[PDB]
Amino acid sequence: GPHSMRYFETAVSRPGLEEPRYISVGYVDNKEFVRFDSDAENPRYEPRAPWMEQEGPEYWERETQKAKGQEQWFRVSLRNLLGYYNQSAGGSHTLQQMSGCDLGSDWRLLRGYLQFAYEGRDYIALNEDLKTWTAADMAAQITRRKWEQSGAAEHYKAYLEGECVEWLHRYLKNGNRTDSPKAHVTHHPRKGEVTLRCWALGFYPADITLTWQLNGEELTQDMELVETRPAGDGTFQKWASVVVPLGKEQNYTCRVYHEGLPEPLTLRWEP
Amino acid sequence: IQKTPQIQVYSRHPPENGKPNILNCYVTQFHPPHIEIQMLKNGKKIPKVEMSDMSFSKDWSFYILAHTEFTPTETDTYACRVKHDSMAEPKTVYWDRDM
Amino acid sequence: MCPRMTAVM
Repeated sequence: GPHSMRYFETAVSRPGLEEPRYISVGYVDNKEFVRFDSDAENPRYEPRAPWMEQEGPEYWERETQKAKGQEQWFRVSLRNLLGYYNQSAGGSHTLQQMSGCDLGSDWRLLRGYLQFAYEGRDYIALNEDLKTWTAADMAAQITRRKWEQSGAAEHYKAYLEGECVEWLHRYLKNGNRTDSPKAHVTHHPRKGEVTLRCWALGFYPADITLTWQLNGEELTQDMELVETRPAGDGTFQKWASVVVPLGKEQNYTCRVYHEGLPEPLTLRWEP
Repeated sequence: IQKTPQIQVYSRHPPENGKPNILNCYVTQFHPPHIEIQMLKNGKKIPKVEMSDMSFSKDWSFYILAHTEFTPTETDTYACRVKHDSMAEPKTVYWDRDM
Repeated sequence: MCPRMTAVM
């Protein structure tokens, strides 16, 4: 199947704190495997998955030394951004970054990524061609022009097509699973009415769809749900409910769609 | 700008009176990342509350999972209280066993 | 393998 690696990086300035806090999280296939945090006693990249422990000291020392450069890079960029937007001192500001690569089932590069957000909103991003930049804000054109004259896109294209891909292969090999949902329906009175709640439990990954049908067509209005949420053990949960006349429990059918199933599940309230 | 925390309070395993379980407080879609989260039993702050590390999703918004041990009874009320700059007042979400 | 930024913003 397809694979991916991601690095999510954050720099936070606060009202008085003197210098920003820097956090970098690495993901392989949308699961965390390394983390760096400038708040820690001895700030370093630390393994966050058991399969990462097989890397030796000079791997972690090289990653950590890069995270210290990033920390400075974000500090200077937070300072420049303050002036681009004519923001005064004494506020809280955030800088964010997502970078990484997507691989197909053949382990070849599908797409690279490099995006930035200031104050949680899109600031500048590398286009799919890995050659040109998109920057919407007027304050962001200053950065787009600097990065075009310096040719920064070439540096990131080389990283995304080379190191991002090859180190992901190494991570994939060393770490080379989905959990299918278990579903059930519950019964709750509403005098003269009843709600049926279709549960989905223990599934991984998080993407899932729950539908209800009235002996035929889907129910889009009338459908109460919750956003998919982590159980805390690595799996996820979700439910969807509909209000139903008390004698019509069996004219309603829950469907569960998940990438780990042979086919969608089909289930009703069974007393 | 500031983004308002969405909060879910729920158990890791289907709740059973008298049986140990994990209670989760899931807080998503908020900005800036600074946030206070407290979990409550009958109005009292539950000690030893585990907090996941700062993370954010594709849309740049941050999320945090808080959890703690608990044993549901028929009469105990569990809640999660969240303080964030997007709100003038803290937001309390109460646990509902059937949700 | 984490990235290394070049020019600052």
